[PDB]
Amino acid sequence: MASMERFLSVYDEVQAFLLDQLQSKYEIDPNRARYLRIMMDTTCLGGKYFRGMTVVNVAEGFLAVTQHDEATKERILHDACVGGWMIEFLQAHYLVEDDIMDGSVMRRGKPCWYRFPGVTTQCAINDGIILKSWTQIMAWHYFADRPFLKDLLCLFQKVDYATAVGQMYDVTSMCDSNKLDPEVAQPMTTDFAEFTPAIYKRIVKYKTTFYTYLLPLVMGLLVSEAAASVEMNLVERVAHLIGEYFQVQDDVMDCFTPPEQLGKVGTDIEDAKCSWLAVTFLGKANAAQVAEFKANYGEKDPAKVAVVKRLYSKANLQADFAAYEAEVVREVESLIEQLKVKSPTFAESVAVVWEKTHKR
Amino acid sequence: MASMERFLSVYDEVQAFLLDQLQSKYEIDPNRARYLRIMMDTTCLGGKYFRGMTVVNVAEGFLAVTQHDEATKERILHDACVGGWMIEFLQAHYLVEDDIMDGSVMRRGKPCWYRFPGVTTQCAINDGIILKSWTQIMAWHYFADRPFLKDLLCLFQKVDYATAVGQMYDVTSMCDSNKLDPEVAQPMTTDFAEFTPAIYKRIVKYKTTFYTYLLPLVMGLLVSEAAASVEMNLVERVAHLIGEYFQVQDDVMDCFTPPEQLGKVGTDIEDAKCSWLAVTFLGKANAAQVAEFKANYGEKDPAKVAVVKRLYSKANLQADFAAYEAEVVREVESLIEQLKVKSPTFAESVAVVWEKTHKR
Ligand SMILES: CCN1C(=O)CN([C@H]2[C@H](O)[C@@H]3O[C@H]2c2ccccc23)C1=O
Ligand SMILES: CCN1C(=O)CN([C@H]2[C@H](O)[C@@H]3O[C@H]2c2ccccc23)C1=O
Ligand SMILES: [Zn+2]
Ligand SMILES: [Zn+2]
Ligand SMILES: [Zn+2]
Ligand SMILES: [Zn+2]
Repeated sequence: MASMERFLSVYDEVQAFLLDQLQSKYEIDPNRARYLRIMMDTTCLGGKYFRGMTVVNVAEGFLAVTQHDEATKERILHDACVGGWMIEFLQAHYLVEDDIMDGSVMRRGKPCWYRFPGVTTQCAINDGIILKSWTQIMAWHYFADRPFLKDLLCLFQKVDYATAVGQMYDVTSMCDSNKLDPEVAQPMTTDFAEFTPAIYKRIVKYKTTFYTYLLPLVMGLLVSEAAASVEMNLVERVAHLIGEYFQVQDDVMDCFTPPEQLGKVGTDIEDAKCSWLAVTFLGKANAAQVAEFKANYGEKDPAKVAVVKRLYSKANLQADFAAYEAEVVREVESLIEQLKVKSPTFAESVAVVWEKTHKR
Repeated sequence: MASMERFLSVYDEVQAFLLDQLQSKYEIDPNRARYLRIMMDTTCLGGKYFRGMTVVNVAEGFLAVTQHDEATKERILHDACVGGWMIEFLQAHYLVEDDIMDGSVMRRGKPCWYRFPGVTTQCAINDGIILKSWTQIMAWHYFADRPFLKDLLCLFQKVDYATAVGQMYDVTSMCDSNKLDPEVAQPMTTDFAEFTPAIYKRIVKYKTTFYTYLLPLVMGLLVSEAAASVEMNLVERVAHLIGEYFQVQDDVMDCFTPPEQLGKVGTDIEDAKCSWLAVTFLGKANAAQVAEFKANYGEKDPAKVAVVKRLYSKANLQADFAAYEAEVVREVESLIEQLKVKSPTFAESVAVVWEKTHKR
């Protein structure tokens, strides 16, 4: 069976299980089960499934080199699918709540969930809660007797928490740290002293890399009982490297990709986000360019957003990007090498993960 | 050591642990650690700690009748405190997000968290996420090697999920079920056909009773290794009974308790909530009273909210309440009796839980 068709079948199975359980154990009525079915589909489906499919790919890698009964191969693949969906639903929770937090309009060329007419924020916040809750329901049902249960739950728990911490670092990235205070409304930075590479890297490490790269790779290893085939410090390193790269592309696209292809009107400039573009521009700008960026950044006004796009264009950030891209290609190749000392198989899975990131 | 002083000490310990971990493992800076410290304190402290303290009381019950080394008594009490705080922080998550969902203004005579000037909704939604995440961090740190770890996590997971389902039943309680649809903005019911006792009971069972009564009682049993001293079906039954009673009081107070003593301006009428008052009033009203209630319920206008209060006053709902209260007193006493067949100790803890509910 092809990997994707398997993965999607398991979605239907998991859906049926969740909704059936709601009826038998939580007293749900048919109409509210229908609302939750629609919410699930709308929030969990329509993407590329890159994350969930990475768990399946890693597991398939190991299957090709490890002796097992056919029923065990099936169980492993079914576990990798279930695990893949836990990450997809975790993502879905974070996109629902982030979209509400950020006042976002669209996502993937469709309205954000909370904007649907029969949803509203009042229900969407709690729908997002449920999305994450279903990750735990899945795990305890399908993995109840599995040896990896505790390691999987503890890892998932830490990556969820890292993710929420990342969100905090992202939403507070335009404030001055010394001024954070629940009692006082937060001014936007005027010095941009905190728009540095290290500060950027911390935001991206936590807000994206743990759930997008570390978790799929390590879940793949856990459902394969293969964690001893890797040096976990190397899996971490490569994950952060690849994840940082992924985000830099997303940061570049928010500004320069046309909204129809993007799935979104980009607002990082107006939101004063600590993007790769802002940081890289500040890292090469002259005094006059810095003052012009400060006078225009983080304002709704289109004339000022255009001035910021103009400064980025004239600053030749394509050069800085190609240079970054070079160095990442270099570092990721070294780490893949270091990954072959213990698992050719695993190193190859990371190679595929890198190819799918580095192309898109 | 008195129970409360213990409980509060452990808060400080747990806080220190969480924030120290953020610094050593999640790269937090001092200012953001301060913001999270303040968020924690503001959202987790200032209540009566009824929930968390119930875990401690149940554990203390068992300590009085079970032979243990002193260091084991301490470990049990420390575990009951940690477990108590997991429930308090779970509550804190739900109050933060509910207050945002409902557009609430005050809670406990202070502004809701999201209304603080340096918070805003953008951060509060994610602060609420973190609150729940800290429940898992606590459990995996303090209970790592405990035999009850898996049972505790699986129970906590199910009660969290019940709670979110309860929230869904509560926020959708003024809509007609057959009309729920993410695509269509939801009209308020015009028939109030779904304002029944059974429908009420389902909302309260899930939205309140599982986290407020079932979880503290059962956590108490789990940290005591005492789950075999009870018939779990009876613990469930008594929990739902007592929890339903607790909510009926809260429903009555929302309408009739003056806002300074309440901690809150009550808006259940304007919000068209399926309250005990609405359901009990509909269960005894004549045709003209029903039409007057329909013409005024679920509107912001003070004149109409007063008309609804007037209808409730003239309808003599104090009689229905005393009758309900009677029957609950009766049923809870029977269940406590049925609880003594296996644990006098546990039945007594439930007796205390009932006395603290039935008085306030
Ligand atoms: C502790 C014993 N107990 C209950 O009190 C409820 N019950 C089951 C309910 O149908 C649903 O699944 C289980 C569960 C646990 C917590 C919340 C919701 C649920 C159960 O096992
Ligand atoms: C899987 C191996 N691994 C990591 O990649 C990161 N690391 C630790 C980090 O300091 C923090 O605690 C642990 C953890 C797990 C997930 C997210 C965040 C954290 C760790 O053990
Ligand atoms: Zn965001
Ligand atoms: Zn972006
Ligand atoms: Zn509410
Ligand atoms: Zn209330």
